[PDB]
Amino acid sequence: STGSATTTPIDSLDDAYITPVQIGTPAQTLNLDFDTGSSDLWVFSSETTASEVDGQTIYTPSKSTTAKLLSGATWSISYGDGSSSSGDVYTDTVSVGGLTVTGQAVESAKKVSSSFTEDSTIDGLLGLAFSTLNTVSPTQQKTFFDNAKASLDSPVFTADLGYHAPGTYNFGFIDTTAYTGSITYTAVSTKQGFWEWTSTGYAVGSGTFKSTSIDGIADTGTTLLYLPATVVSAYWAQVSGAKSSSSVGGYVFPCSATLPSFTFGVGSARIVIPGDYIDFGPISTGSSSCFGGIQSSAGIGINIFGDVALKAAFVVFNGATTPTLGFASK
Ligand SMILES: CC(C)CN(C[C@@H](O)[C@H](Cc1ccccc1)NC(=O)O[C@H]1CO[C@H]2OCC[C@H]21)S(=O)(=O)c1ccc(N)cc1
Ligand code: NA
Repeated sequence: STGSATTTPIDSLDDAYITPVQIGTPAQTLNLDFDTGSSDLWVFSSETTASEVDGQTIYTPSKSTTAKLLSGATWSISYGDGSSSSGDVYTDTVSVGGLTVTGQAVESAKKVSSSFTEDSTIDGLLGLAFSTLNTVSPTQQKTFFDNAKASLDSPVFTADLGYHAPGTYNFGFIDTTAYTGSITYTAVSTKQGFWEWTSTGYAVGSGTFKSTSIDGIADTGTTLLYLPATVVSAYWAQVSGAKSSSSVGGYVFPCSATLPSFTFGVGSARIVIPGDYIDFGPISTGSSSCFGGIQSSAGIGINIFGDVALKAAFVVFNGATTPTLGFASK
């Protein structure tokens, strides 16, 4: 089997991407944030505290003839941005772009934190990291991809995110028209539960390539590119007027500035992020200062190849017995 679904930016700056997901019988369609850096599929629901719902579409398990409460199971998750959610667990039928999994664990939120409430465009998360990170207790549950994998034509999914435009998540096949050149594959460590890999280095603009190992995670759920402070300082030093602002929480730059590209290495191959992918718009409404899309990972504990990096590539998440990651230009 295969599936193919379009993913759409939530706003004009690509602050996140949402993908429609059919849950239950009859289908209830929710727009979920596909997140290769976490492993829970959770949704706003009829069980979510009423004051914490503000415009999201909810899943109502009592209206799904295929839903079954998973006895004794609860979940509770805390994310890198300080947000959180928690609740109980149903199994139900879940379809993405024509690919159907029966008995998928659907984590129904009883509580969500303020950031989730305040974002009316995201109805929940669909985690695509490794199932070892799933938070369901006392019996850990599998991701949508893990449940689907054996049925897929090939045990892979691909992310093809657009810059200020929709893109595509495919399951079970590689669309050879979606990229140029070849796909270069690179080793993955699953020891932290992430699609963790080692980039071979970077270049800024037209500068020469610096060979240096950068360990980080391929994360569709993170908006920006978070890298070591040395790398980030070298990038912003090439942007006239850019500065790190402790009040804003990162590097900012004059909104009209010409941003250089940023290149990262995948083995001997190179992925070039165009400069305008690095522009996240005014720091506050009406400001002449803009927020940068490459920021220091100091304090995170891990480097994150988020959407700023991934949207410059066609990315293969290869779930073979020994997982690997593939990157192609496009
Ligand atoms: C989309 C959000 C709901 C989650 N985010 C991305 C997500 O992939 C993070 C990415 C992530 C990963 C590690 C450290 C920080 C952030 N994963 C994460 O927090 O996973 C949690 C699952 O349980 C815990 O065990 C693993 C980490 C925890 S996020 O971290 O909040 C985030 C979102 C946007 C940006 N620009 C930066 C970070
Ligand atoms: Na394309």
